[PDB]
Amino acid sequence: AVQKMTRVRVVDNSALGSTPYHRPPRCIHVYNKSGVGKVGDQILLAIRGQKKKALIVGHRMPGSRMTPKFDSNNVVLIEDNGNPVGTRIKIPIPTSLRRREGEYSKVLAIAQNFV
Amino acid sequence: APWSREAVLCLYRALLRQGRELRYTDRDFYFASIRREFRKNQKLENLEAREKQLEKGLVFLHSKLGGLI
Amino acid sequence: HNIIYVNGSVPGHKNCLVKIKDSTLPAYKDSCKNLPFPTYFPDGDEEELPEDLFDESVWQPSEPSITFA
Amino acid sequence: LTLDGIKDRVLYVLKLYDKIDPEKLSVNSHFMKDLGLDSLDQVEIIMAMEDEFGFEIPDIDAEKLMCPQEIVDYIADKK
Amino acid sequence: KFDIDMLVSLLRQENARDICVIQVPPEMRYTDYFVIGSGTSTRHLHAMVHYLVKMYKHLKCRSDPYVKIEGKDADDWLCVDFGSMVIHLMLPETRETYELEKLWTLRSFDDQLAQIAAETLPEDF
Amino acid sequence: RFLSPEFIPPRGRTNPLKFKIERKDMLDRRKVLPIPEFYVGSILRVTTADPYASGKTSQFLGICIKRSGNGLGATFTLRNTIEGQGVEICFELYNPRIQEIQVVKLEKRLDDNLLYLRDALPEYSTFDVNMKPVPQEACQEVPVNKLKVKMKPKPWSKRWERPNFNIKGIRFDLALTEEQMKEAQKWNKPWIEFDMMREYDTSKIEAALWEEIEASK
Amino acid sequence: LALCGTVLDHLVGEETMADYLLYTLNRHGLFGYVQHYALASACDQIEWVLKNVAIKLRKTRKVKVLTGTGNVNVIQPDYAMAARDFLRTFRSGLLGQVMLDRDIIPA
Ligand SMILES: [Mg+2]
Repeated sequence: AVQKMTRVRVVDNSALGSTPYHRPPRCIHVYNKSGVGKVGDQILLAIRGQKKKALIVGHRMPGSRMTPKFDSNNVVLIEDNGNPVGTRIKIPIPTSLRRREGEYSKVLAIAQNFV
Repeated sequence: APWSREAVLCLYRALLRQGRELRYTDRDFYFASIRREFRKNQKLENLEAREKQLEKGLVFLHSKLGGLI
Repeated sequence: HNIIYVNGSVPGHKNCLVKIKDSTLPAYKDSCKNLPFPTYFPDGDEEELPEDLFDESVWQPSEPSITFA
Repeated sequence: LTLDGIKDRVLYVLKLYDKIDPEKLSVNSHFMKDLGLDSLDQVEIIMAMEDEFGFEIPDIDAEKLMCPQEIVDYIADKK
Repeated sequence: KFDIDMLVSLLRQENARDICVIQVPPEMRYTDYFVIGSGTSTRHLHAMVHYLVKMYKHLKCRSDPYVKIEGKDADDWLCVDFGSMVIHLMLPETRETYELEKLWTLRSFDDQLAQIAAETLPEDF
Repeated sequence: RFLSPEFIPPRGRTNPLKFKIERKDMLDRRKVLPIPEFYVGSILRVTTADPYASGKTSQFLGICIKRSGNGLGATFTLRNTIEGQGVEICFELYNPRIQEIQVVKLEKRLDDNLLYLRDALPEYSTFDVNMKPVPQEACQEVPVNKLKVKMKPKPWSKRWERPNFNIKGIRFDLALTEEQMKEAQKWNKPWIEFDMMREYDTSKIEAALWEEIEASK
Repeated sequence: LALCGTVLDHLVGEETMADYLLYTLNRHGLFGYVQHYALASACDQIEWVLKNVAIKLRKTRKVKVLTGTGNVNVIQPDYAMAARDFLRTFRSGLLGQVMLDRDIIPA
């Protein structure tokens, strides 16, 4: 459950998410009518003095049975047009992104591993 | 540098040979793309670097051309 | 055992008496058309009912594992 | 068979190939040195040569041809 | 019916410059087929995406549900996720940047995926 | 005689008939799908069909860290680390889309709950995905793995050193000073283990169930 | 204006201000921050230069880093404290005489 001011991990190969500038990116906004962000929910990110959109692909909060609970809050950086900023994702991504309402096919194309 | 430079030639021959029968994929593009892959990487490499590059190409040959149809 | 399986929660604690009657919602206005109109009489026994009656969507136990084919 | 047919056809298929510039497309045109073609390039020349005539041979001497007349001669004795 | 053969033929008819079809292994659970198609301009991408969607609804799919068109906000990459097939359409420049074909052809030997590395974090001193 | 935990009824005011109805459905599923014997700490491989995909199943391998639930709602959680990312999935035993449950390695651990493995070093949670099952011997007891894991820096998901958790599988000496172990014991509640009204005897209940399960077979 | 001290560095970011200071200081050729702080050949990456100065001042923090397996507190060189001190020496004037408006508005 990502909220405002939560520290999140950029699970991507994009330059902005690299370990330099150790300060973790923090959530500024959750694009939901509730402010709670779950898997598949977009958020606005404070990263390296920039404001960038990100998509939640994993979090530590328990979900419904038969679904993966991760050890970190993961996100992928998204361009304003909606194209992913990074070109590869190596960490496992839950398969539930496929069905839920939204535009997630672009991200799934980038990720080899699904869990 | 490679496991054997003849194996590099053998790998390229098979890839073109396998691509000859592709129908759904754009045969012309596949031939051009393979040329770019071979030229960009293989021109300059070391023993370890070339071995890894050749190994990935070998997987492509034995994996039904990486699922290409 | 005369057990009804009802979706969701019912007011009250376990072992408490409840009142159950056909739904008064407009969508299910006339459902008694295909139900025992006064009531179900075991005395008539036109056809002895199975021990368990199921809804079509319900996946019965002892069925094969659900594969979304 | 048309031995000269192979020469012109080899000359023609090589002429069709666009990457090589037919600055000197003689019957004795070398590939490693005269045309500056690498091991990668010649194989594709084999495919173009093979495609026209129908292959039926391995790379045993296709690599060794190194010139149109040699392959023409090699295509000359295989048919 | 709407099948791989029909889809490629429809793409061919409307002059898709570059077409690649990858049969994803069943072990990978994403989809049966993966298709990538290049297009000259954003106008061309929209037309073919709309054309295929119109044909898909026309071509049976009575039991199968409808498909959303994704990426209309973007000007260079459109992807439609049919049940058994996913088609990603993009302009030339976008294609080389992402290089989707290498990722799905070389499952785990992709060059960019290889460049990425794992880390551990002990104290500085 | 290994009675699966789900069959044991929890104490309360519920009618025993509610359990008979649930058991009949549970046993019917066990006929279609065989649910193997396993304990917390054993490595399991579970095959499940994905609704998102079409007729395409998925396999997950991990160590079982918790068993909970009674009746048809029984669940178990198993953990693993994949490309350096820890993942846990909670599985419903009787979910119809579980194709197979395979006990890759049957073993028991010092504690019946292994949620502290989240705070232990990654090695203790990483398991090879393609590992083949190890042989098991019927004429034996279940092997009790007595490994005591090493914990990472003190900030933990829970205060495992505290007496309530009753953790016996952590190397507390390496991670905690003798004073900290002393300071923890202020939470000890020693009287808990000696008050006889907090103990639920299931020996007779477990006994009667065993023949009933066998009788149906 | 942030470099001049007009803006309270905490609503602009010490790190971002530090990067601009290094960016301007290198362009103007005033490599006087490589002698106050031993930086050898000098650099253009703020993270690298901030690493060295933090070492020179023997400052360390316990910082929560977010990794795949969870959150761990790791002792780290103090980049923020380095940025604050690096700006201070610039403000005192020991890092050289700077005219910011030289480049954009030379007129
Ligand atoms: Mg907590």
